[PDB]
Parts: sequence; structure tokens; C-alpha cells
Amino acid sequence: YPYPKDDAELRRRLTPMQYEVTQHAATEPPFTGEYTDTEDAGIYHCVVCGTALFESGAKYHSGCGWPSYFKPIDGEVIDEKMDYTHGMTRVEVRCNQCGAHLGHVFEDGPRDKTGLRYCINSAALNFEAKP
Amino acid sequence: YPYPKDDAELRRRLTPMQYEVTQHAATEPPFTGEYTDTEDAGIYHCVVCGTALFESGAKYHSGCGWPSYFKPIDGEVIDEKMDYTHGMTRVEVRCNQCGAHLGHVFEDGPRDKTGLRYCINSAALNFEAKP
Ligand SMILES: [Zn+2]
Ligand SMILES: [Zn+2]
Repeated sequence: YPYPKDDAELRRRLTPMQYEVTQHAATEPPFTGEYTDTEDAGIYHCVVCGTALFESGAKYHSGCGWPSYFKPIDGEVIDEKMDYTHGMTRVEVRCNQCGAHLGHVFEDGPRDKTGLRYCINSAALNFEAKP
Repeated sequence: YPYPKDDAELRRRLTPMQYEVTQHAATEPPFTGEYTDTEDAGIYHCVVCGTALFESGAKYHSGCGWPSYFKPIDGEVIDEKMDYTHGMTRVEVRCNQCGAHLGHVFEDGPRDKTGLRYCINSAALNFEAKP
């Protein structure tokens, strides 16, 4: 990952939730994240490295309990990796710039669009409003 | 449970984490809770109903990532229920007065005491200092 890892800096700058989610692949509980129901126009950036990851225009109502997007801003900003943790097989999504754990992607997204549900922890993101 | 249920009031008074943990059996991520490492003398109360649940004297450093106690204040204050969720069989611990989800109890606690680890979400509790 291009963005250099500096653990000391992250621990100083990130909240415990942000750090655990992004660095230890923790999962914020459903219906507790800041951006779960956000509908404002803008861009969701990696909380770690600031790379733009998701646009408000791709955010949709999934009812799953986390921010949910049907596509990232482009095919380059996300890295996918199989995840066999927690007695499940899933596809983890990471920031391709810095490697931050973001969430998971599922094949139960909008059938009228991409069919994909990018299920992202709020604590992995920071929102830049664009009114 | 005797303590009368008002979801609307809870939604207003509790933070989303406290609400989802106690009412929907969410689990705070490990290493994110406020009280995980707390050593101060005092009493941990149910965040929902205020019942005294655990004493600082029964709190110990388990290293598991959540507040851990080897016994509650007395046996009467906790209800236990088998929990078959999340692909595991565990013993849920609830507040006996209001039914709040608190956490789980495991049999890997200090053998020089109860041998039990009551593993409790910080977000289910509110600490009262008795210094
Ligand atoms: Zn990043
Ligand atoms: Zn209670």
C-alpha cells in the first residue's frame, strides 16, 4: 500500500473506534454509525489517508445497519480480499491507498444497478459535504 | 421484567451504542469501550434502569477487550439465557430488573475465584465513582 504506515500517528489522530475498525478490522455495530442514514450531497473519504472512496450519489437505503453504496468512485480505490473470520466466508473491502479495513461487499445490492452492496463502517470514513 | 419499558424514551436518552447494545443485543467492538481498562473504585450500574450490577472489586484485567468481572453484586441482579446467535452457543447475561442485554459469561475466568468471566459491554453500564 502506497500510503506509509505510521501507527503512532494513527493512534494519536484516530478515535478508538476508527482505529479498531480500520487497523484491526473491527465492525461497528449495526445502526450505531454516524453516516448510516446520511443523505447529504458529498464524498466519503478514507478516514486514514483521505482518499475519496464513495460518492453520496452511490449511497442507497439498504436497511442493513451501515452506510451502503452500490459502487465506489472508481475501480481503483478499493481492494477486495476473502475473509474467513467469524465463522463466515465474505469479501472484505479495504482502502487500496493505505489498506484500511472498510467493510464488506455483498451480492445483494440493487438489482436495477450493480447488484452489489458495499457495506462500510461509518468509522472508516469521513464525509466531505458538497452543498 | 419489572422495570417498565419505554422504547421512545430510551431512544431519546441512550446513545445509539447504548440503545443498540441493550435493546438489540449488539456488541461493542473489543478495545473500544470506555470502561474496559477502568480500575477506579465504584459501582457499575445498568445504563437503562440504574440497577447496581457489578462492583469495581469484582472487576479484573482479562485482556479480552471488554470490561470483565468474576461475579455480579449478587446473583439476583443478573438473568442468564442461552444464546445461539452468530454461529455460536454462549450464555447471554442480562439485567434482571429491566432485561437489558449486558454481554455474556464464559468459563475461562479466574480459577482462584468463580472461574467465570462476565464479559460486559461498556455501553450497557454507567460507572458511579465511590472514591
Ligand atoms: Zn486509506
Ligand atoms: Zn436494567
